This record gives sequence, C-alpha cells and structure tokens, in this order.
Amino acid sequence: VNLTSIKKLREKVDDSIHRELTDIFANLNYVGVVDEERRLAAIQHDLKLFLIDYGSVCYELFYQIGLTDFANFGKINLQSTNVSDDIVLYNLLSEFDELNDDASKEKIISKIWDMSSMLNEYYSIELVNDGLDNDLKSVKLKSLPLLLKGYIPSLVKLPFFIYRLGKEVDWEDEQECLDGILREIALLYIPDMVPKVDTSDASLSEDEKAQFINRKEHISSLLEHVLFPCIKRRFLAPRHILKDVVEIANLPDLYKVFERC
Amino acid sequence: KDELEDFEQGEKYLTLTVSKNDFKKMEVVGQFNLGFIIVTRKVDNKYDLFIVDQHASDEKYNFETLQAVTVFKSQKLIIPQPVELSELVVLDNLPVFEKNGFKLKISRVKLLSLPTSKQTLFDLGDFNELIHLIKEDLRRDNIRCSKIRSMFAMRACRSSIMIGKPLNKKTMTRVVHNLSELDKPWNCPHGRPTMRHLMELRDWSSFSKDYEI
Ligand SMILES: [Zn+2]
Ligand SMILES: [Zn+2]
Repeated sequence: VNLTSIKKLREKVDDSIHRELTDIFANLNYVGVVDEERRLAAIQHDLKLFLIDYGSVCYELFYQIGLTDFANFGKINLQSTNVSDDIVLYNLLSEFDELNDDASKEKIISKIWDMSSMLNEYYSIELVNDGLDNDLKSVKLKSLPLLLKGYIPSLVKLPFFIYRLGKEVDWEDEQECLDGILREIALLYIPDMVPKVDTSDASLSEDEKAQFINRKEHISSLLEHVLFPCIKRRFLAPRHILKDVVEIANLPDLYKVFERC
Repeated sequence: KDELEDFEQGEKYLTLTVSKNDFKKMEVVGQFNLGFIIVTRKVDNKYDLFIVDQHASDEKYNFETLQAVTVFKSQKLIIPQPVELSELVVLDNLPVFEKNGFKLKISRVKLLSLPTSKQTLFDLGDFNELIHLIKEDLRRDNIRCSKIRSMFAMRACRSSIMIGKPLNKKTMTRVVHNLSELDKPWNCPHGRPTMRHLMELRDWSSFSKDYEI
C-alpha cells in the first residue's frame, strides 16, 4: 500500500505489542467456551489454565487483519437471487428509535453513499443503489470484506456498523477516517454475544431451545476450528489486553490435591 | 501435614455448594491437560467453574456400580457349616450375603456357599466382618466385606478412563452427569478427589464496544 496513513497505524500496533502475552497466544492449547454471553474462552498455556475474553481478542485480531490486507480484501458477496433478502441501509437504521425521522437516517446514508467509491476500493464494502441515484432509502450493501477464510461474520450487528460508520467515523481526517473504518469492520466481525437460555425451564418453547443449542454449537465450532487457530498463528497481543487474560489454575497447585490412586 | 487443611475445605465446600441435581445441569467446557474436565454450573444467579479428574470421577461411578449390582462368585460347600450370633435378625433380613457369595439356609444359621477368587482366600472372619459392617451402615444393599471392596476398587481403577486419554464432549458429559447418581461423590475408592471448585464467575464486565452507540 502506497499510503502514509496505514503505515502510521501499523507502527502504532507494533508499539503496543506485548512480547510475553503474544507468546501465550502463539502457544495456546484450546480448551473450550466458558460463556457465550460474556464471551469467555478457556485456553491452556504450558502449566496454566487461562480465561480469555475472545470479544477483546477477535477485536484486535480482525483489526490487525484489516490493517494488513488494507486495499486488497476479498469479498463476501451478500446478494442472492432473492431480492427480498437484500440489505437496505434505511431498513437497518430503523432499529434506532433515536433516528426518529427519515431525514436523520438519510443523513447517515448520505455520508456513507458519497464515500462508496473508496469504501469499495480500500475496504471491499460495496454499496449499490437499486432505483434512481438520489434514492437513499434504496441504498444497499452488496459486499463486505473477507477477512478470514472459513469465516463469515454474523450480520446481527449490521445496524451498529452502519450507525457507527455514519456517526462515529471522522471522515475529515485521513488517518482517523482509515483507523475508524478498520475499527468498525473489526467490531462487526467479533462473534455475537449469545445470551444464556434455561433448558430446564418448561415455560420456554421447544423451538427456542434447539435454536439456543444451535447458536451454542456454531460458536464452539467457530472458536475451535476457525478463530483460535488464526489467533494462535498470527495474533499480536497489545498490552492493553492483560486485563482480558486471567490465570485461573496451575498444574503444580492442582497436582497437590488431585493424585493417583 | 498442615497442608491437608486446603484439601478438607475443598470437600467441605462441595458438600454444601453441589447437590445431586447440580451435576445434571453442569456443562462441559472442554478437556484440560488430557486429565481434567472443566465444567460450568450456572444456577440460580450463581455461576461457577469446577475441575473434574477424568479417572477418579469415572472410577467412583464404576466402583459404586460394582458395589451395588455385582453378585460375587461362590464355592458350593461339600458339607454345610453352622454359626452362632445373638444379630441373628440382620442375616435373616438381608440378601446382601447372597451378593457377597454367601448362600444361606434359614441362633441356627447354615452356610451353603462361601465366596471364591483365584487371587484370595475367604473364611468365616469375612462373613462376621460383613455381619459387623451392616451394624455401621444409609443404604445397606451396597455393603461389601473389605476383601471384595478392595477387588472392586481395583476392577474400577483398571476399567475406568485413563489420564492422558483424549475425550470428546459426549463422553465428558456422561462422566460428570453420572456423578448425580451417587451420594457425596467427592472421592474415588482410594480417597483421591474426583472434583473441586475452580472459581465463581461473579462480576466480569467483558468487552462490549461492538453493541455500544
Ligand atoms: Zn482411585
Ligand atoms: Zn484409579
């Protein structure tokens, strides 16, 4: 990449790298998911068992991938032959009751839409217009960047992605704008928070159960087969993440209580 | 010696914090160091992690199964042998003797069969040991004379899941849930712990930036 801006952000990542914490992720032995809601996963490093907040780790991971593949991303083609399945930006912003007028939703879509040439070129965030060019209510999301092979992010957080792209990104400053978009992509990419559902409660429906069980399975499989192997292979741990990694048990201490028959 | 207090407080915590039903609602996180099962327990608003020894917990189950179901093999005596007690009502009420290889014929007791093994000798001192072991007792149907008990403890140890054996969710789940069937299954038959509380997950304000506006 020809850019002066991306290099400053890559240097900023390099300055925050924690050598010892990076070694912990480089040599992790994946144990499993502890909490799908709070997003806690357990890993083994040498003689220790760690409780990790994978919301925080995926955030930096996807941010780092975004930084590395900037202007050279593959695409997740979001459109099918089913036109009714299209992702309309106006429809997404309707999740926000504070955007109580068509104009306030149109304000957000206008900025995003005028920046569509670069959003597509640099980020692989492709926006299309189905009707007349000035119809913001018919502005659509056709592609998203493909950050990790085998990974397709959940689109449940698309409303937040559009709302924050339209309100949080500082479009006026080249560096802050670029950083801001990569941050938004990273935020959308983090696996969802799966709230806990009581499987013993006869009060809750039969269909709501196997659906929680499917979400619980999808994340365990995602973390185990896609995410943790990527984390283990390329993750650079910033020092601000030490609060997100916590030692919970150590083999020397466990082996003083648990003994052979 | 003074280090054993840390062991005691662990078993003390378990007797209060974990009920028979608590085990049926435990969820497997995964396998740790090819020797442990990490489990979560969220009930009611309380959330805790427990660490389970895959061998000792599997063994406590197999052992208690052997203690309850197994009919021990006996040697049909050539000429029946009598015995004097008082205690006579304990023998003339329990088919715990038949399970321990003692077939009887009901002051006036008649021993028809004595238990047998290719690795140990059985006598009347074992029959009287079982007679006195019921005096202690709780459920009495699973009571076994020390010789038999020891042999079942070895059978369980040899047949149970080994440490270093990789396990899948299905197996780990069965191992933990099986503990709900036993009474206070905190130790294996050799006195080693089956499980221990790791940590309570009370207040962890995890990353949430992705849902913040
Ligand atoms: Zn044992
Ligand atoms: Zn054993």
